[PDB]
Amino acid sequence: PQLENLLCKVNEAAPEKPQDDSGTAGGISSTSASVNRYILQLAQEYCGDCKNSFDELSKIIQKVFASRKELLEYDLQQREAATKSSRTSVQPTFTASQYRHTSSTKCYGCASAVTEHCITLLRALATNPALRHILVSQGLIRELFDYNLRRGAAAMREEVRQLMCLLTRDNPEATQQMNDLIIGKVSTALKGHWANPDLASSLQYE
Amino acid sequence: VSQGLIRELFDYNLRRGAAAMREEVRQLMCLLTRDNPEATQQMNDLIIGKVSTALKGHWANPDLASSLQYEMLLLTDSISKEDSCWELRLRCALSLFLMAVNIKTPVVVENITLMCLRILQKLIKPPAPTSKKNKDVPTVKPYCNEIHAQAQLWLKRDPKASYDAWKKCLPIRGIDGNGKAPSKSELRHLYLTEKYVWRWKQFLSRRGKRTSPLDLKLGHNNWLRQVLFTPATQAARQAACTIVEALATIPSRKQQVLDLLTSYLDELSIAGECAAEYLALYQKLITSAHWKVYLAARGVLPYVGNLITKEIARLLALEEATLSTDLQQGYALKSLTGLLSSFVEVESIKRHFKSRLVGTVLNGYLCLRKLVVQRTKLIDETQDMLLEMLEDMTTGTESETKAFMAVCIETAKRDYRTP
Amino acid sequence: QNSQFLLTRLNDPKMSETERQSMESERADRSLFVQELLLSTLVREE
Amino acid sequence: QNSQFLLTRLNDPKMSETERQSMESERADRSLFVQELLLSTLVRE
Amino acid sequence: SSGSALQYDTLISLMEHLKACAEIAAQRTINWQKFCIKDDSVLYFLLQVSFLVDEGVSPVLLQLLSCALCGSKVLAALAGSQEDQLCTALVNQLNKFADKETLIQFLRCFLLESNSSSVRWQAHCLTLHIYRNSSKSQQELLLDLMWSIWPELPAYGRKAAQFVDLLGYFSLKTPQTEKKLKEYSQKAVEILRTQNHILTNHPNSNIYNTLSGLVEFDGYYLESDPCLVCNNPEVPFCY
Amino acid sequence: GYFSLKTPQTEKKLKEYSQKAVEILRTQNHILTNHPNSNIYNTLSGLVEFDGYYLESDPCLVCNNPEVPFCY
Amino acid sequence: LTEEQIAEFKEAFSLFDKDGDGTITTKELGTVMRSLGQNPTEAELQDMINEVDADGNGTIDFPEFLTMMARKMKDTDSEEEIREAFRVFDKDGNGYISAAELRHVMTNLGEKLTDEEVDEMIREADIDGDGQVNYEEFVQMMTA
Ligand SMILES: [Ca+2]
Ligand SMILES: [Ca+2]
Ligand SMILES: [Zn+2]
Repeated sequence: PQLENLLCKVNEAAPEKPQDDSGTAGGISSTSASVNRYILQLAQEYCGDCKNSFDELSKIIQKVFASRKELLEYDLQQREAATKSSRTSVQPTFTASQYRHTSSTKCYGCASAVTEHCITLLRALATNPALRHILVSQGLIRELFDYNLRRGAAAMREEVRQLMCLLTRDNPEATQQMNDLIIGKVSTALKGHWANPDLASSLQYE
Repeated sequence: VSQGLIRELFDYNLRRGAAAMREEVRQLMCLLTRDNPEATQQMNDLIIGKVSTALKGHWANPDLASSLQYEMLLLTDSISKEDSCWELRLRCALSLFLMAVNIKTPVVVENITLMCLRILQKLIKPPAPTSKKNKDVPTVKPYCNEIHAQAQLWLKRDPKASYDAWKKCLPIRGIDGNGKAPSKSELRHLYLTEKYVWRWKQFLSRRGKRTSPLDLKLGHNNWLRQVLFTPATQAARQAACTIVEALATIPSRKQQVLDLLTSYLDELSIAGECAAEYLALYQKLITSAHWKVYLAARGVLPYVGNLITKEIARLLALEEATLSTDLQQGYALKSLTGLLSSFVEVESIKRHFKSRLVGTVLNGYLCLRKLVVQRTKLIDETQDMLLEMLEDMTTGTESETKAFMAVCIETAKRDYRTP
Repeated sequence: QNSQFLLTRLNDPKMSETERQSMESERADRSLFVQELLLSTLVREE
Repeated sequence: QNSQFLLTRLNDPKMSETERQSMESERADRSLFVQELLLSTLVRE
Repeated sequence: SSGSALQYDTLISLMEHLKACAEIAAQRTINWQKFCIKDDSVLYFLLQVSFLVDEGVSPVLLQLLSCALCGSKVLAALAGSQEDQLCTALVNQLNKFADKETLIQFLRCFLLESNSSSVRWQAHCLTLHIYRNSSKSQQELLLDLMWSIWPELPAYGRKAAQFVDLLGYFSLKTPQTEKKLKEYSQKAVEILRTQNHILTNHPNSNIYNTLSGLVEFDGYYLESDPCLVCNNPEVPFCY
Repeated sequence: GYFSLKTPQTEKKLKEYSQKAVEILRTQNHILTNHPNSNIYNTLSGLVEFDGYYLESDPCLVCNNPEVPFCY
Repeated sequence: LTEEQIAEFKEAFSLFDKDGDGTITTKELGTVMRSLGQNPTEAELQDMINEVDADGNGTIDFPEFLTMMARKMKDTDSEEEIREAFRVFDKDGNGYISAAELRHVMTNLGEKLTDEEVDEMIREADIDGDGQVNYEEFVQMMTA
């Protein structure tokens, strides 16, 4: 909730004049002191406190997983020993039965990693002209424009832009669609530039 | 306002300057629209258009935070004031709320749906009275079986549905009186006159010469549940819980919202720990054994028993997977078992449902005892509660007991340890 | 303190007892109207 | 170094001399077209 | 017949012998290749064993498989004609023995579930040479198996990187019919749409987007049931 | 402001005063919107809390030069 | 009445069967009716609670509750009491209900309607147009 709240304040982007608090125990340089207090508060709350708590939780989760694995192995050995006069030739399920290294569902992180893998695979496929036309017919350009253009690491964003450029190579219908999308977005952002200065965030990318 | 100050302030001065200057600009706009249909209507329409275009872009723009943000703080400041134009402001609020709830995107929820829910909550739950010796929130009393207001028509600016017309429709509360007067005959008389006056209006409406009232009936899959499980923010869930608790003022509306919630019960199992606020609301609404018995009559006990059985079966089918540890593993199970224990804590329901709950409690406890690797503290508490409930159900007449023993036989029929 | 600025001092709270009762009744009626509005919003479209 | 990943290594530059001349002529003609386009944009209505 | 896990000393003796074989194969590759062309059961059984070992023994078994399968001309290049003929004979023998189930199994086990990038790269090289030295039918079959594993990718996260590489390469290297080309494209775009919808509707997607905008950070510290992939790193050994 | 709302005044001059106020507001709003480094100041106010506008041509003697405080 | 229904009835009756101070049993039974699937108006509830005062705490038996519901059941129609209605609606000892006593009934209920609304109501009820309503026309409306 604290991060939820500090983020709200930071989004307001208020120019609260520098507050020179009497307490100077922390070594805050003029530039850092002039940084938005909420920004610094967010950085301390998430990178400091949330990261420390998450590291502690991950260590505890790994130790719990190791304990569960040892207990399960002991139970497997005991039931196998108690299953005398009965032998099942397991194959190749030995893996499925005991090893049981997998990403939990709804994991923003590894979900974004899978998205990056999808971008890499699509950049590979788009090279083949027939595959490129098929992907354009699927509707890949609009998906990449709406979702993958603005999210991910900057290298991933540039890879998405290259993928779209590849999809629109020597393809009048494809290039036309991307151009129409860009024109629409740019004209909408020109219909409120004075009203709302969020034009720089998207129009720049387009 | 005639100069065009509202549009200038909206376009330019709402977002630039120090935060104190922004709040002063918002107050200035609220003043300009105070008791001024023209001005208030214009500002409300501007807010509507802006929020609507940002909802048409939410999927392509993740910066919704900064945009709808300042315009919705303006709505909330405008509706916080009390002018004679509250109607149009409430209309804008409801419209934006519905549009954003139709959206599950957190950015959209946490901004639009959250401020809209807060506006609706501050309207439904007015500030505590200052005079009238701080009287309870309960001049017009609603019809027991009907909703005399309309939402689809009111949002469409129809003069047929409005605060004036609606308030005209319902009778004045007036004074019941008859403090020392039994008025036994007068009671039957008023019964007859009320019944056939409502019949007169109902027939006049089916002929089509009068506006059609609405029937107190819900679909069981409405925005209620949409805001109820939002994992996006706890503030939206708390606001929805407050709204539903305040909708529960009237006993018939209490019945209807209780049916809605006991239908949403499945979404508790689906959402896990996100449904804590809904659980608190539901237990608060049924704190009286009166409504516990009502829900038991409707068949809530088999529903919760089946939900507990399904959750325990999911855990059993889940221990065949990795040792993946989940912090909120068993919150739904523990909460469903707590609900069942709360219902059983009423004697009559226990009497009538011991023979029907013994089987499901036995099956659940036996299946929970099988858990070794996935056994969580919450699972242990659930198993202890099931044991206590079973012991509480073992107690009974030899007949009921022998019947419970017959159940035990079927449970064993359904492994050298568990039996 | 802040009393030097005439414009800021302008805001004058004033609210009377019978008008207190009337305003509180208005708040209660508006709350009831919004309750009916949301309940009619939830009504199944059948 | 970066040669482990086959997909990244895929990009193959290849450009021939007569096709160099043709492409350079195409660039020059496109530049001239854009010059005429902007000059016609500046023309007085 | 017995499940659970193998004794540590059994793994020790296994590793002694397999290190001896790895030493033989590395310094002298043709010897190993011809021994396994005399004994195909050796080649298939080494993979099948690499199933039922710990991740400690897996590098050596994969090294043996790569030395037999991809010789050591390429192995050193990564770090005469009769030799490559033996390599092709060995991969053909493996494809004759290895059914699609075991192929699927080790391909997900080492390319996807390895958790050790070094083993994942060994499996990448091994599968790449398997596909290269295979004929058209086995090439199509391998490509189909990996496209069958493709929908299960979201469960492995970053680990999948090497896997995806091969997939993409193979998908553009094998001459393939229009029908299966469309099927592969549909699978890829479907996974992309699913992940995009997941990220868009994720409960704390707004928080992560805003923090990525403002504050520098490496991991997503506020995550329920932390992914055993994103969170668990390949802890490196150190002096 | 006080005087404008304290003196009983004719509708004509009330409209004139309102027009003057809104005209000054429109002029300042257009100046701020089209200001050469308006984007820079807006973004910096968003990110870094800054007391004054350090990048200003011909710093108005009124802004940059404030009353110096007498001290011991 | 099919057993299926008398059964639901006993069922709920029982589930709510509880005792206490005042007349809980009456309240418990009003909640039974609403639980059964029939929601009476607050007025109907008060009337039935009074229409049962045999013993302390409004003692109600299952047969007694069956008798209570058998009177109105689904409250679909009650000519004997539409008649009772005309007797109450038509006041001033007249043979035809008038707008005056109609608005009197409305105020006794607590509803305030403008004479214009009262005129609309009486124009709707009257069929021949004599300016009055016999049981005939009362029925007309209540049945339509
Ligand atoms: Ca009369
Ligand atoms: Ca007549
Ligand atoms: Zn993960």
